Amino acid sequence: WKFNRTAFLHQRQEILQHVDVIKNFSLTKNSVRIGQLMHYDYSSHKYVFSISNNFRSLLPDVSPIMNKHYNICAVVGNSGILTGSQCGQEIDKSDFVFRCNFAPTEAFQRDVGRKTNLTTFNPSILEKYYNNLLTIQDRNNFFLSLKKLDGAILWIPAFFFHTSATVTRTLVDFFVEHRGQLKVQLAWPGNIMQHVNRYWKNKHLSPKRLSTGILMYTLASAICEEIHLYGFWPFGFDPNTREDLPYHYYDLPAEFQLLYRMHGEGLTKLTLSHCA
Amino acid sequence: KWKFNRTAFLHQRQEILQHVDVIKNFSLTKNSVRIGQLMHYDYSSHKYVFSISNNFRSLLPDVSPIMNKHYNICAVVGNSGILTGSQCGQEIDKSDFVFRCNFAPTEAFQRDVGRKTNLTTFNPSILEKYYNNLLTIQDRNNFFLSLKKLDGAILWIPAFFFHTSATVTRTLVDFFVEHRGQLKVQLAWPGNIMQHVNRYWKNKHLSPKRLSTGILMYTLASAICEEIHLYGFWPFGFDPNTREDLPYHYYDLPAEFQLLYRMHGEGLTKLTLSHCA
Ligand SMILES: *[C@@H]1O[C@H](CO)[C@@H](O[C@@H]2O[C@H](CO)[C@@H](O[C@@H]3O[C@H](CO[C@H]4O[C@H](CO)[C@@H](O)[C@H](O)[C@@H]4O)[C@@H](O)[C@H](O)[C@@H]3O)[C@H](O)[C@H]2NC(C)=O)[C@H](O)[C@H]1NC(C)=O
Ligand SMILES: *[C@@H]1O[C@H](CO[C@@H]2O[C@@H](C)[C@@H](O)[C@@H](O)[C@@H]2O)[C@@H](O[C@@H]2O[C@H](CO)[C@@H](O[C@@H]3O[C@H](CO)[C@@H](O)[C@H](O)[C@@H]3O)[C@H](O)[C@H]2NC(C)=O)[C@H](O)[C@H]1NC(C)=O
Ligand SMILES: *[C@@H]1O[C@H](CO)[C@@H](O[C@@H]2O[C@H](CO)[C@@H](O)[C@H](O)[C@H]2NC(C)=O)[C@H](O)[C@H]1NC(C)=O
Ligand SMILES: *[C@@H]1O[C@H](CO)[C@@H](O[C@@H]2O[C@H](CO)[C@@H](O)[C@H](O)[C@H]2NC(C)=O)[C@H](O)[C@H]1NC(C)=O
Ligand SMILES: *[C@@H]1O[C@H](CO)[C@@H](O[C@@H]2O[C@H](CO)[C@@H](O)[C@H](O)[C@H]2NC(C)=O)[C@H](O)[C@H]1NC(C)=O
Ligand SMILES: *[C@@H]1O[C@H](CO)[C@@H](O[C@@H]2O[C@H](CO)[C@@H](O)[C@H](O)[C@H]2NC(C)=O)[C@H](O)[C@H]1NC(C)=O
Ligand SMILES: *[C@@H]1O[C@H](CO)[C@@H](O[C@@H]2O[C@H](CO)[C@@H](O)[C@H](O)[C@H]2NC(C)=O)[C@H](O)[C@H]1NC(C)=O
Ligand SMILES: *[C@@H]1O[C@H](CO)[C@@H](O)[C@H](O)[C@H]1NC(C)=O
Repeated sequence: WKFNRTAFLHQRQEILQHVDVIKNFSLTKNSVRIGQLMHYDYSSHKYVFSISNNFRSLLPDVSPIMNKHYNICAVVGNSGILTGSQCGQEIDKSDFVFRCNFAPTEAFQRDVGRKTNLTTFNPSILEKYYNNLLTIQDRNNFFLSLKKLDGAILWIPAFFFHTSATVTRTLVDFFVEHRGQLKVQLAWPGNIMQHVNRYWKNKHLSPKRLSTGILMYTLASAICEEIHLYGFWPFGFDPNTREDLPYHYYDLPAEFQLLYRMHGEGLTKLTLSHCA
Repeated sequence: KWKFNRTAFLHQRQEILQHVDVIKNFSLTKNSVRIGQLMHYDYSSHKYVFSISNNFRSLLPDVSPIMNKHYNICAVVGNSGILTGSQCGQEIDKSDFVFRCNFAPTEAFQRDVGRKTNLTTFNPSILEKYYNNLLTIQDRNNFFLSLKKLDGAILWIPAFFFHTSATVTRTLVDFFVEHRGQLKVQLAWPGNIMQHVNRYWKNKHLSPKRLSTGILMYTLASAICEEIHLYGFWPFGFDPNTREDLPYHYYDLPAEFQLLYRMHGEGLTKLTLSHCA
């Protein structure tokens, strides 16, 4: 695989033509009004969410990625293809590492690495893994997870699904209460998937719901000189051994075809094999 | 026929108020909680908590809404189907002060239940069941319109009875902060009070792991009413005079009712189980 820097910078210019990535990355204090009604990107337009004093107080003053430039970025998905890959060292060598859905690293360091600079957080994760922060034990566990992220950006898409509404109110309340006690940088994208989906429409990727991986590649494109993908592999067998794989390392086929095409054209390095 | 025994009632009142500080228990107040304080739920495992936000606290009253209030005749109106066809409306509205349970509707049922409302209770689960969690403009407007019709009534919201109220409390709180100043409704939010209430009534032979909103209502009423009349308390699905079937609720626990019937017997209160004059 050889990196084609000119093709990549060209892809970047095309992306930024269709998506104002720095702006789209997160709402800012002055980009919303108290009382404003947000709609949900992937839900009926009739669903709304009112912006409280408190939600707004949790937004950044300027985009967390304004004037940031990193040389090598790793974007790490959650496929089982990472299990036994020993990609840990190669991933941690990167200048900036994106991860998906609050994925765990402590017990998987050798394969996925421990360095984290941005991680995505669907608010449904409170419900599934932290019991809606209903007990002291859960509130402490959540606090502790967030402390381990140090100064990483936590990218919370609250306005994708209307089913994230009630949990958004629990998160917001938790973050206000613990204001000043965490170095984690919150980022809250608004209604951005129409604009993101337009760029990728012209590259014949269609689907109902664009994946977090393609979305990550899109952000990464604005701030990384060179993107390497790890853990993107939708199928439940290994591509070299053909032995079975766990669906996720810690236990869509249209998207992956596209990334493999891009790997072919030297835009990015998709890694599907053991590292060391 | 029923005769009011005023001396027996005033005796019951003095006994209640000796064991329950009703005026205090009625609602938390701004200065009675701290931002960050963890509330527990009276009828749930002690492990469940709710943190008091800036916003929750801003919605509490500065003093108890029933401090130094005294009414002559109080009606306490439950929701049993026994009210259907009863024409109790006029007798209920004649009262000086009317308590109602669980945001019960009156517009379509005036002749039987009355229209006058001075306090109504509100389990926050009602947002999920009838207002779709305030998720749409239509639901937010419907809720706003219901609250506007209560004018200056107290809305008594027991947020800390069941842990399953937690998420919907956060939706209410947010709704009320957003609409601050636009409603004359007087919010009241009782804290952890059922230990103290249930202990007075333990010695009167009523046990349960959940006390009923009606007994709770009688307890509050006792602190501010000279004479209490109960309407719509009747747990069974048949009429006591005709024996024909009844809807469970007029708008569609047996231990508690036994107790209220005993009290009716002793002239403390008038339980009404029949058509009104
Ligand atoms: C609802 O009304 C209640 C009165 O019916 C309020 O209860 C009072 O609340 C205060 C503040 O929490 C308590 O003050 C404490 O007093 C005890 C004294 O020991 C007592 O132990 C039990 C009480 O259950 C009993 O044996 C005697 O009352 C004893 O005197 C101290 O340990 C504390 O430091 C503190 O000063 C009152 O004791 C308490 N009264 C009763 C009868 O329990 C209650 O706070 C109200 N709740 C709300 C939300 O308004
Ligand atoms: C940004 O990163 C690029 C590319 O870095 C390369 O690939 C990464 C994924 C990692 O594996 C890196 O370890 C690896 O360097 C950097 O460009 C590279 O710079 C180095 C010099 O530091 C170049 O190597 C030299 O080449 C000359 C002539 O061929 C030799 O005489 C030298 O001894 C030495 O080997 C290399 O050509 C160049 N690589 C590419 C693909 O262009 C870049 O330095 C870095 N920038 C910053 C500011 O960090
Ligand atoms: C995401 O960026 C898009 C694209 O730049 C923004 O869409 C523009 O919004 C402006 C308002 O400032 C419109 O007048 C432009 O016509 C839009 N341009 C395009 C190409 O659609 C959008 O505001 C951004 N969304 C967020 C949440 O930041
Ligand atoms: C990207 O994230 C990692 C956190 O995982 C940052 O690396 C840490 O930097 C601190 C502060 O100097 C060190 O004390 C830690 O030992 C580093 N941890 C690891 C795991 O390497 C890194 O600095 C961040 N980089 C950028 C550009 O934000
Ligand atoms: C009203 O109720 C009171 C209290 O229950 C009655 O007064 C008691 O009457 C009994 C006789 O059955 C006496 O032995 C008690 O000493 C009285 N109690 C007190 C505290 O004085 C009263 O009789 C009732 N009135 C009516 C009309 O039934
Ligand atoms: C409290 O209300 C009662 C009930 O209406 C009042 O006493 C009654 O007064 C009416 C008419 O004024 C009479 O027809 C009843 O026969 C009375 N009943 C009894 C048992 O005395 C009482 O005066 C009211 N007190 C107030 C307004 O202070
Ligand atoms: C109890 O509630 C009713 C409202 O349900 C109050 O009665 C209203 O009072 C206003 C202003 O005094 C009148 O203009 C309305 O016509 C009355 N409505 C009804 C239905 O009677 C009553 O004042 C309240 N009682 C209190 C606070 O003691
Ligand atoms: C990528 O670089 C090659 C040289 O490797 C160049 O000729 C080509 O035009 C670039 N872009 C595309 C789209 O192939």
